[PDB]
Amino acid sequence: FMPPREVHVQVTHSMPPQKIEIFKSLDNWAEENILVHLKPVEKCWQPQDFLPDPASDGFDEQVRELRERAKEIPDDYFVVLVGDMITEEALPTYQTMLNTLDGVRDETGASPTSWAIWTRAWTAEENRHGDLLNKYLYLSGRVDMRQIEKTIQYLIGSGMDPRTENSPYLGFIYTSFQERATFISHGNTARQAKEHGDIKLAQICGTIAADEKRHETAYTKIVEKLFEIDPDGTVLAFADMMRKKISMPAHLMYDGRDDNLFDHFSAVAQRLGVYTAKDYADILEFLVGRWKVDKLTGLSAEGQKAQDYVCRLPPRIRRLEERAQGRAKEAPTMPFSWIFDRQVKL
Amino acid sequence: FMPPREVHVQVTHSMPPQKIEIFKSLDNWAEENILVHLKPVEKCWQPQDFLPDPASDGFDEQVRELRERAKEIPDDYFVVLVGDMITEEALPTYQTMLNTLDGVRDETGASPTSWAIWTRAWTAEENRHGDLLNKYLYLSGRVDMRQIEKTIQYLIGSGMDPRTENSPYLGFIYTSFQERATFISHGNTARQAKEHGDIKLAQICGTIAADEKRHETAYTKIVEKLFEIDPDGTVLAFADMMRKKISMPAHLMYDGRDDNLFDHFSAVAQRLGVYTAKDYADILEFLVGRWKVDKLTGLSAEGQKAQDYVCRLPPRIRRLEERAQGRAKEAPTMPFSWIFDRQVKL
Ligand SMILES: [Sr+2]
Ligand SMILES: [Sr+2]
Ligand SMILES: [Sr+2]
Ligand SMILES: [Sr+2]
Repeated sequence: FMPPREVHVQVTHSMPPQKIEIFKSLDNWAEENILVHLKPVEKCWQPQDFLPDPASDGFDEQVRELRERAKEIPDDYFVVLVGDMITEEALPTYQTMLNTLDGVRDETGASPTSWAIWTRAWTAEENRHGDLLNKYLYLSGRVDMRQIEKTIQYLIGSGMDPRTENSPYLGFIYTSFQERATFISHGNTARQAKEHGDIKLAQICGTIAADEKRHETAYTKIVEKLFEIDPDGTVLAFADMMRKKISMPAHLMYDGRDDNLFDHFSAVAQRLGVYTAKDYADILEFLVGRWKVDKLTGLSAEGQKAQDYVCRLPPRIRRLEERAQGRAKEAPTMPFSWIFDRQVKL
Repeated sequence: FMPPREVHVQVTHSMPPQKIEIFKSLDNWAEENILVHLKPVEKCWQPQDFLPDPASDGFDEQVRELRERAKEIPDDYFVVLVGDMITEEALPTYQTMLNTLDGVRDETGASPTSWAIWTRAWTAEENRHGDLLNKYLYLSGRVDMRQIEKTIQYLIGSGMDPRTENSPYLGFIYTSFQERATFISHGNTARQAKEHGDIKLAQICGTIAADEKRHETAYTKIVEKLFEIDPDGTVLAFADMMRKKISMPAHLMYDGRDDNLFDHFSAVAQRLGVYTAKDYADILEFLVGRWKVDKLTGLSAEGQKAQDYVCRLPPRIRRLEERAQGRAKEAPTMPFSWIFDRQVKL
C-alpha cells in the first residue's frame, strides 16, 4: 500500500542567508501593504452560511433539496470537485509550507511579526474552504466520504515538495501562481455547477474563488515589491520556478487503490476545462504582464537570460501542451474510489 | 472586536545550539522506537465510521436518531464538547508548533527525516478528530455552527505560545503533558456521553481518547530517552515547564462576544469534571512516576534543585487548587455564543 514520495533530492536554504534582513526590514511595509487584504473575522462568511441550517425547522427540506440537486450533477464533475476539496483539506501542510520560508517565519506560533500575523490569518481564512466543501460533499451523498477521508490522511502524511528550498523569493512566487491556479479552478467548478442547475453549489465555489482572488492580490504584491528591491534575484528565482514546473500541492494524492491518482484526477480537470494546460500558460502570461518583467532593464548576464526565458515561455507551453486535448478525445473510462468505484471518462 | 495575544515576551532558540546533533543522531532510534505508534493509514478509522452514512437508505433515520439523542444531552456538556472540538480544529497551529522545534524540524514539508515523517503522520492522524467532532456537532443542531466556526477563525489567526522557545526538550515535555490532558478530557466527555444515554457519541470521544493515548506513549518515550542522554538538562527543561504553567493550546479562544472565553469554558470543564485542576496534578504526578525523575542521581546543583521542585509540586497544586471546587458551588449562570446565547452554570 506504498504511497508516493517525490523524485527530486532535498535542497534546503538556497538563498544568500544575510537576506533575512530584506524581509526583517519590510515588516512595517507589509503591515501597511498586505495586512488590509485581511477581512476582519467579524466580517467574513463562515461555512454555515452556505449549508442547511441544523438548528432550523428548515433543516430537513434543506438537506433533502441539497441531495436532489446533487443527483443532477454528473460523476466527472464530482471527481474534480473532490480533488479540490482534498487539496483544500490538506491545509496544515501549507501553513508549514510557508513557515519553512526563511525571512518570513513564524518563530513561536504566535510571533508578533507582520509576516506571521499574515500567515496565521491567511491560514484561518483558508481553513474554512475545507469545512464548507466537505460538509457539502458529505450531505450530497454522491461520493464516498470514507475513501476521500483516507486520501486526506494519505496526503497530509506525505506533505508536498513544491521546491521552494526555504526561499521567501521562491515561495512567494509559487503561491502567487498556485493561488491563481485554484481561483481559476474554483471559478469553473462554479460556472459549471451553475450550468448543471445548482446555484447553491456554484455560490460555494464562487465564494471560495473569491477568497483566493484576494490572496493572489496580496501575494503578487510581495513579489512586485521584490522586483524593485532585487530585480536581479527575483527574476532569477522566477526563472527557477518555471524550469522546475509548478507542481500543484496535491501531487502526492493516494487513495490506496490508484498509483496515478493525481495524474488521473488532473486528466478529468482538463477534460471538463476546470484547469487545463491552456490555463497554466495564462497564469504565467498574466504574471509576466502583471509584474512587468517584460519591461525590466539593467540585469546581470544571468538575469537577462532568465527574463527572455520566462517571457517567451507561455507561447511555447500553449502549443506543445495544446496537443494534450487531442488526448482527451478518445481517452479510457476508469474508476475512482472517491465515487464508489464508479467510472468517469479520463 | 480586539482578540487576545499572550502577556509574555518572545523567547526563541533557548537551547545550546550545537544540540541539534543529539537529535540528528537519534534519527535511526526514532524510526525503530516512535514510527510504530503509527497505525498504517489503511488500518485507521476515518470519521465516516462514526457518522450517518449519506450514501445509504439509512441516512435519514440515522441523522434523525442522532439529533433525538442529542436533545437528551444538556447544554453544559455541549459547551465543554465544543471547547474540545475547537481546540482540535485549530490543528494547523500545532503542526507549525512542532515545526518550530529546532532539532526535530521538517525543513521542506516533505523531509525524509524520521522526526518529520512522524510529524506529518501525527498531524494526519489528528486532523480527523476535527472532521469527526465537527460533523457530529453540525448534525446535532444543538450548537451554533457559525459562532463555533468564527471562534476557530479567531483561534487559528492568533496561534498559541506554549513557551517552548524552539526547544525540542521543552516541546516534547509539553506535548507529553498536553496529550495526556486531552486524553483525560476526551475520556470524560466519553463517559458522560454514555451516562446521558448516547453511546454513539461516547464512542466518538472514546476513539479520539484512544488516539491521544498512543501519542502520549510515543511522546513520553522521546522525553524518557532524553533523561538518559541528558539527565541534567531534561529535568532543567521539565522544571522550566512547570514554573511556566502548562497553558492548553486554546487559551486565546475568542468568539467576538467574550473576553474570558477560555476562562469561562474551563470553569465548565471543571464543574463537570471533564478536566479539573485535580486532574492537572495527576498528569504531572504520573509523569514524575513514569520518567523516574524521582530516582535520578548525579545532577548539577541546578539539576538537584529542579528535581525536588518538580517532585513535591503535585501535592502542592492538589491543595491550593482544591479550593477551586468551592468556587463551582455558588457560581454565576452565564451565556455562551456557541449555544445561541443560552445559559450554562459556570
Ligand atoms: Sr478541517
Ligand atoms: Sr461509505
Ligand atoms: Sr435528514
Ligand atoms: Sr445557525
